[PDB]
Amino acid sequence: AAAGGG
Amino acid sequence: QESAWGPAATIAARQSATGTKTDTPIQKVPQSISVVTAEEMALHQPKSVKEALSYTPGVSVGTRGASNTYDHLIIRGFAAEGQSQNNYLNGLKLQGNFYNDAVIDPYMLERAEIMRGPVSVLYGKSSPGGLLNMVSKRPTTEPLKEVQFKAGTDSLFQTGFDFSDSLDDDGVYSYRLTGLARSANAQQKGSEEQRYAIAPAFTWRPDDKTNFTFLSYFQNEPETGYYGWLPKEGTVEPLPNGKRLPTDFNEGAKNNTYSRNEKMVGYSFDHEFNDTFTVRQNLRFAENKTSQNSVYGYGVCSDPANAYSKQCAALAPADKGHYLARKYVVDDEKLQNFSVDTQLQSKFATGDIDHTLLTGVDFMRMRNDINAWFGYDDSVPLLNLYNPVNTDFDFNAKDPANSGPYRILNKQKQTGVYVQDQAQWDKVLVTLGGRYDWADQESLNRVAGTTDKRDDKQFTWRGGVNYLFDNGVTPYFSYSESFEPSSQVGKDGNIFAPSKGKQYEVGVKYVPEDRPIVVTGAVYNLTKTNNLMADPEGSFFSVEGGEIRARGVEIEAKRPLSASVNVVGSYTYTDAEYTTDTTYKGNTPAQVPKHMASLWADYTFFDGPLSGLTLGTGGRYTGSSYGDPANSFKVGSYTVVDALVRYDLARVGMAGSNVALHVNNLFDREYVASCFNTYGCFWGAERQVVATATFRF
Ligand SMILES: CCCCCCCC[S@@](=O)CCO
Ligand SMILES: CCCCCCCC[S@@](=O)CCO
Ligand SMILES: CCCCCCCC[S@@](=O)CCO
Ligand SMILES: CCCCCCCC[S@@](=O)CCO
Ligand SMILES: CCCCCCCC[S@@](=O)CCO
Ligand SMILES: CCCCCCCC[S@@](=O)CCO
Ligand SMILES: CCCCCCCC[S@@](=O)CCO
Ligand SMILES: CCCCCCCC[S@@](=O)CCO
Ligand SMILES: [Fe+3]
Repeated sequence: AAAGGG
Repeated sequence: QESAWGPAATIAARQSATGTKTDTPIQKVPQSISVVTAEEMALHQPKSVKEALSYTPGVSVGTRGASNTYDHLIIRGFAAEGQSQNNYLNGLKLQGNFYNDAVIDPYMLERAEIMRGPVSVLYGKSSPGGLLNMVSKRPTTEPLKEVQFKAGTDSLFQTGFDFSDSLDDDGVYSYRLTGLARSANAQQKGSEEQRYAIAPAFTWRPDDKTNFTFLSYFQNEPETGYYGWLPKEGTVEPLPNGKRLPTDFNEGAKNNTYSRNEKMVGYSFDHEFNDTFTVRQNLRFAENKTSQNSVYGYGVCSDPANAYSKQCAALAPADKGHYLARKYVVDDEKLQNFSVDTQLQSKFATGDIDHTLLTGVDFMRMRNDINAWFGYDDSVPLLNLYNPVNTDFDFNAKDPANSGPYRILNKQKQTGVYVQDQAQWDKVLVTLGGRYDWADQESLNRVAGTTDKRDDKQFTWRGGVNYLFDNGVTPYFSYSESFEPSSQVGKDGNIFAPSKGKQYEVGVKYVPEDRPIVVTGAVYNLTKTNNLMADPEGSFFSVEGGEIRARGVEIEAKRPLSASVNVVGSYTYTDAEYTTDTTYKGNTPAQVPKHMASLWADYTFFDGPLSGLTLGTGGRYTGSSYGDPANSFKVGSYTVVDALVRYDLARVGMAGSNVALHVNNLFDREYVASCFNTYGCFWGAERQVVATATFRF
């Protein structure tokens, strides 16, 4: 949000 | 007597196979390994393996606070890339992807073992920080007929059973069936948790040199619980009106939903030909699925993250401090994982030097099909934190002006060959080994029609020495490496090179052969190179060459000083820092505390009027930490106390059975577990009280 940026 | 793949006689385990893939006594392992036994878990009655690790050194169990959706961990300041778990089951990895990450319930485990530092030499691609390896329960020697009832705060209800026996006289065929059904409310209002799991197993022993254990696990979770984000404004610091958001606050839609389904079949096989050779093989096939409709917060309107939000802009500047922005995600994934590890273990001597040679072929295939939809900036109405209104959200109205599709098909494969030898001369033991991995990844974007691939070839090794004094004290040191492929693409439209892990460690382990005690200490220097970082040009792309350094001390002790007293305690000091980052040089990674410590003890009365009564208590201290990579704020330290009251039902005519009362966060301490950024904070778990009745017939 899948995560670095999200 | 104790087997590394079986139950441990006491709270202190002495055998383990995670560090070497051979049943090796913990003193002879040149690395830090923690083992949480089923027995210890029964003490605290955890809902997740993550909670069971609350007392383990160098492991942070608060990256999501009270939420148990995933058993995501940070070990020695590191975590896998992309917010993924790095967990293993019976020595084979539960390779997950995106949101599709499997979870095993603690009630089905015999052990939960933590391996600190690089381990690629034996497992392949992995985070530098370490890994978790859970060991399933297996068919028992003697009969087992258990039924367990649970009831606790927040409408928690659980019923489980554990059955094991032989089907024939000689014990050629035995089975074990474990299952549980649990329903409960999440800490946050509106959310619920439901789990139904069953674990069939069978062991076939045609002879005393052959063991074939079938292992399966089926789990359905109609609802996994809360998994949202709360801003630091209202959690760590008060809102502009001097107030804070309640611990049970929920910023999601009233019709949010998150589910998961897990199906696994596989086996563990071993055969001893003679005192020289033994063949061993583990394989598993898993098909996991997950779906969610989730509105989550994205921080207050005054937060940089919401710079250009047409909804936040249309607000009086004074009002931007108590209005929380939100977004949504509709996900639906399907994953298949196939894994096989085949080993040949040879024992032979060359003079005075005894050898234990291990050679194996380890490989896995994994594909995950992702069909999601993501809402952007103004995809879901603002939430007034002063007057929160929970309503249904229409996930079907996929407005193209503020949301887009996300359909990807990720494929991963890894094949590795490895060799290890544990040579012992007199009191000296040297562990040497190496592994070569072929790791290929392919990501197909169904929308764009593009396809990104990358084949990696990495070699890693590990060497260490252990000295065994005839008194139980055994110092040691070792050097181990690891590698972790990236899935990120750069300017040149190519996937980056894998980052690497290199660790130096020195420590001591005390394990007397007369007493059931285990105490460990270690000092280490772990460093992750070729980490991704911001572009010195600032082209919205990431660059390579970054570097993070972690160094610290860990000391753990566990032991039953007597038949009525058990003790568990640990200490962790961890200093992580960016040694090379175009943006965060000098800072410390978020969610990583510098200090942690825990101590637990329980006492059992065998005489007096209190006979059959067990009383326990402990505390867990978590140091302060940074709430974001920019270190713009800190999350306060906190201390939580646990308690236990168990009553052996032998006094009333029912041996082996008991009734207990468990309490986590006894003083109902209200704290922020951690934050990964200013707009991503999590309340810690409020007081939990569970009543347990486990009957054995
Ligand atoms: C919940 C499933 C339990 C299956 C076992 C039923 C009783 C058979 S065995 O446990 C005792 C035989 O005498
Ligand atoms: C209140 C003390 C009794 C101990 C709990 C016994 C089982 C009841 S509850 O745990 C399950 C109800 O279905
Ligand atoms: C028979 C054991 C009774 C313990 C469970 C009591 C109700 C727990 S839940 O219903 C309310 C929590 O506040
Ligand atoms: C052995 C205990 C069985 C309890 C499970 C009862 C049904 C729950 S689930 O099957 C449907 C939920 O709506
Ligand atoms: C003794 C039977 C208790 C097992 C049922 C536990 C709760 C799951 S189901 O009963 C409700 C789901 O919402
Ligand atoms: C012994 C109880 C057997 C009934 C289980 C029925 C299915 C429950 S779970 O598989 C789906 C819940 O929605
Ligand atoms: C909550 C029910 C647990 C059973 C305890 C019954 C009383 C034990 S003691 O009061 C007498 C022993 O003989
Ligand atoms: C939830 C299913 C449990 C049913 C088993 C009840 C006890 C019978 S057997 O376990 C012992 C017979 O002596
Ligand atoms: Fe996420």
